[PDB]
Amino acid sequence: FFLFRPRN
Amino acid sequence: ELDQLRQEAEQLKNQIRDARKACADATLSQITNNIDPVGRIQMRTRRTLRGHLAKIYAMHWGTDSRLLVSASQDGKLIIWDSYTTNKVHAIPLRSSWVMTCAYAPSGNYVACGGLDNICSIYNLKTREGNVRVSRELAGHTGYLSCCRFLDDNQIVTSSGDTTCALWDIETGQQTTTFTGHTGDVMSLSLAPDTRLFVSGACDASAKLWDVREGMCRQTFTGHESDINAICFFPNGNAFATGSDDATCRLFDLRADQELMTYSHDNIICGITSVSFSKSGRLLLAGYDDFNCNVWDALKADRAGVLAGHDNRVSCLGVTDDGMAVATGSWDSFLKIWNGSS
Amino acid sequence: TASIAQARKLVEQLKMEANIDRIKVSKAAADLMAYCEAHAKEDPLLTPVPASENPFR
Amino acid sequence: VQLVESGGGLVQPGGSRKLSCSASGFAFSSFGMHWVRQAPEKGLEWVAYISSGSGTIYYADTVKGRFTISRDDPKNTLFLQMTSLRSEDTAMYYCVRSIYYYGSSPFDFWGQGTTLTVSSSDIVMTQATSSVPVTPGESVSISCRSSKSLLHSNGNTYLYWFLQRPGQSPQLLIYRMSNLASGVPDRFSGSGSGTAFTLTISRLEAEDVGVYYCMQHLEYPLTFGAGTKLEL
Amino acid sequence: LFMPICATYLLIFVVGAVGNGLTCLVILRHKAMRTPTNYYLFSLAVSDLLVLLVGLPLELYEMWHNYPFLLGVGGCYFRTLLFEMVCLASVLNVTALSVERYVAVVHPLQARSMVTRAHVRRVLGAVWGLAMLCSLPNTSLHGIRQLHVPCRGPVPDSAVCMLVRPRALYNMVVQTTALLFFCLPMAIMSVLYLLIGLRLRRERRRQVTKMLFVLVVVFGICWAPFHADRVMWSVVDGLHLAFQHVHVISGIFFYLGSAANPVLYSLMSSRFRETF
Amino acid sequence: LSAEDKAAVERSKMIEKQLQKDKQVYRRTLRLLLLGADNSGKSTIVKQMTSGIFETKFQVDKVNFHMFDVGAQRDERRKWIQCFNDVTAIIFVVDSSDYNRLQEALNDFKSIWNNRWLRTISVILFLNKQDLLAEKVLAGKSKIEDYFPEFARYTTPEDATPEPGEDPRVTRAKYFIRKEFVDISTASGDGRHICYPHFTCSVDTENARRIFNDCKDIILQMNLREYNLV
Repeated sequence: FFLFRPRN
Repeated sequence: ELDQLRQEAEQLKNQIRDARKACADATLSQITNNIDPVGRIQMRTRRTLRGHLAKIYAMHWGTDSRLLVSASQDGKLIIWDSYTTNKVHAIPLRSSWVMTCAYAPSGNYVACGGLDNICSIYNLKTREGNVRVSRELAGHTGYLSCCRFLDDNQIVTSSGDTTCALWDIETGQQTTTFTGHTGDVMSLSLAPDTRLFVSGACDASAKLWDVREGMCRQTFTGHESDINAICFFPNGNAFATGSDDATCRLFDLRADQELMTYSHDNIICGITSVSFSKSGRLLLAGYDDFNCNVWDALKADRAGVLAGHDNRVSCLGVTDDGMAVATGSWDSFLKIWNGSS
Repeated sequence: TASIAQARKLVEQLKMEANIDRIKVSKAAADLMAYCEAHAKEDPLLTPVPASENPFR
Repeated sequence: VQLVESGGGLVQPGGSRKLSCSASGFAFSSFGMHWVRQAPEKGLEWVAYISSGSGTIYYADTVKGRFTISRDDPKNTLFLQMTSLRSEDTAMYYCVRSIYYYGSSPFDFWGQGTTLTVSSSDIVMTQATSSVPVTPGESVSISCRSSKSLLHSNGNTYLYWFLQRPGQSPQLLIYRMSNLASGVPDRFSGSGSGTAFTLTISRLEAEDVGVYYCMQHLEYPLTFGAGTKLEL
Repeated sequence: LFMPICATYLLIFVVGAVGNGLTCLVILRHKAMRTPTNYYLFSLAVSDLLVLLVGLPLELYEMWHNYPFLLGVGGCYFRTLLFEMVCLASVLNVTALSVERYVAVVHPLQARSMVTRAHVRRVLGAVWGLAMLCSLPNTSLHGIRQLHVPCRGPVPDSAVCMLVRPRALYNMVVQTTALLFFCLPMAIMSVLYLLIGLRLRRERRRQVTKMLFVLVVVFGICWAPFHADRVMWSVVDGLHLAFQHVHVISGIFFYLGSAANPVLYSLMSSRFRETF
Repeated sequence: LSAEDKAAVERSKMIEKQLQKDKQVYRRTLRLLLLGADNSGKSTIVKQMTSGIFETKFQVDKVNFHMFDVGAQRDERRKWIQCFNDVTAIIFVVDSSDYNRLQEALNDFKSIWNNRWLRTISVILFLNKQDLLAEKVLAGKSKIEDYFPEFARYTTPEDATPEPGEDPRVTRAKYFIRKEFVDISTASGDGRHICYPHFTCSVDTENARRIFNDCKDIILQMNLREYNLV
């Protein structure tokens, strides 16, 4: 369980 | 008896061939094999002239080696100061489909013509300031293909009417009519002495004409298709030709036959324009490929290429000072090329 | 008819061309080569002039 | 070809006046126009310039702001409106035609003039002498010395020669040294080093009597010489 | 976790790079392919190629190294700005093409107005300037962050690029960009392509009428997951497994679109088929 | 730049302004080349709308048309036809009053169609003088099958809806002429050119509208290809 981050 | 006349014509033609063969003791490639090669000519676009609205058909240099006249099917003759790229004049023409333009050797007049069948002579040095039609010259059951000034008062013209004509500009009348062709005459070249001029035609023959006597002195017949371009060698003893068949040919007046042929199998497109360098060592031709090619006039080897056009080269004029080569194309641009170093 | 006059004109012009005083292609080529070599020094396209004499640069 | 100026007359100091010139017989639109004044019994002096399409306007430093130059191409009329006249502005105002392109002859036509009566870095042009006595048939020479070398990097030497006969507008003889416009080519000629210049008349005639003015055309403040009057 | 995602991404990368390179190379090399109508295609190819190059490689790196951002804070801002700019630029390239292709409804104004390169340069400048200008507001919110105090802190000791400002402002920006650069472009495209199909329907080509809505559908499929990712992150906490799936699938679809744009717009056209 | 060079550049810039101002007009105008034998009513069409070339101008719905008729030029067309490689359409007019003339017209249409330089120019084909064709085929004194024997077997295609009030005989004859030209149209060219056959007569006032619609379609196809839609 690790968080990806939005494609800003 | 017409039959005997045509048989006599056949015998005369065979006599011509026999004499030309007897004069062919050697060939130009054999004689010139020992001469140092030209090397790779790397001419670079020094100026691009971007004024015209449509295809550029013809351009000609003023004797000053600085001013150009350029014709486009929009119906515009733009006179360009090649050194600065400034537009000296924009001449609106009463006929849009203009195929040829000429610059008077004195610089006072420019001629143009095309499918209007009229050679329009424009006065560039009026007191009123604007360029005006000095005269319109009109007799031809055909489009005007090439016009060249002998002087301010005499202009030779060629037309699809199978004839060339020497016009007296002051009176507007044909002084002499040259009638020996059978197809459309497509290009004229005046000899340096202006006593003779050579006309190529769609009949695959180039004929030499005496301007004063009005008679065809010789006929040259080496090509296989229309002779789209013709240019006198600088000494007046030879002239180059270019045809729809992708072959240029160098003819000598004294030898009365082909001396050299310039063709390469990578070329399958017709010559649109031909002109020599000042020394005559380089023959430059436009091709429809779309690039131009520089040929060693004596070694026949392709010495270089001028690539910078997006459509077919239509005109190609080497400056009288030999310092630059102008090249017009249907892409509406003129490129002025000069040596590398 | 026009055909016979046209043929007579053709043969007359052919005779005019036949009698011209031709020279050997050897001498013609020699003359062209001599002119080419004599004026080679003054051909800005064959032998590029320096950038200072070049008017366009 | 005519340039006919209108206006002039007498003006009280500090007033305003509106000179106009009507152009006929030439493509007025394509020509740049100049105003050149001549104070009584003094030399020519440049006033104002308006290029074709009115794209560029220049004034003499002695005129900036005070006078405004405008043109109405469709009416073939040039204008010069003066906002605050001074005694120094009394002069005959000539409308001068100019056209600029390779081989053009600027300052080739001068109107007859309009007499108006009022109740540095500039290139100084010096003419050797105010007067030179001569008789017909003699070769003559007039010389001018500029304060700056007029030989541009382009190779042109922007020096002009004008002849003003009594009661006539100036006539352009040589527009760049050795280029002859209204010439009698067997008679008039000119040459110079780029800082010293000379005009040669090979065989003087009665028609040559008048004041010969040098002009430079390298920098916009256009400066005429004081003029050399040939007398016979 | 990683290897299947890497495989799919690199397949998409090779395919899209081949397509975009081919379209640009054809536009440049052949004399008949530099018409001003082709500059829209070149701009689209460049935009999609930069979307692939800027996103796809660095994304995979993050698929294996979250902690630490490699490119540094200046690189953080530069990457966010460039990526967002190229995405918006691709959207606006497609929309400008749809508007320009509406000339099939007003037939002669294409020749009267487009043939001059001045118009193509003006509209491409509008596209890319708008892309940069509207990219700036979203990118200003991202800045490398790390704040742990070592009470019993974990091993990593590194920092990552993420939202420095409050999540609500990011949500405002994400939803406003989603509206103005997916919903509005979608409406424009749908309406204009309906009209194109309609005026091509007046008779007395079919493939064109089909392909136009193929384009609209591809645009939807490919950009809906992208704004879906951004909105989903902005609106959310234990649910993030769903986001874990959403991000990967949306990446697949978005980069598939970035690779497919060349095939749809330039390569399958009659002109390009005749010059390969 | 010296004082004179600046003014020369100003003149060049004004000339460029004129060249752009008339470039707009040039690119807004549609160029047409009008061809046809002397038997064909080019003159009648132009009257209903530089001896070498006649530039007729006409306007429909505020779109300018230039129509060039090449007159006193020799029949070896091969050369000057290069110039018109960049025209919106070729308007080809053929006299439909059948005689041996019509086969020559078909050969001329072939030569125009298959020309290397016209490889991309559509042909608007006016099968003119329909009134005379109707009168001739109704009188029957001379019948098309005398010159084109294939007409003995030709039967009216069902898909070609006939005009109201026209006899089936006239319809069949005119459709056969139309097909004989269209066959030359379709035998070559991979869609880069399309023929637009139109029947017309001297009294017809609609011809300008027909040319407008045909140029509409031609420009539409050019756009579709240029913008990569097709």
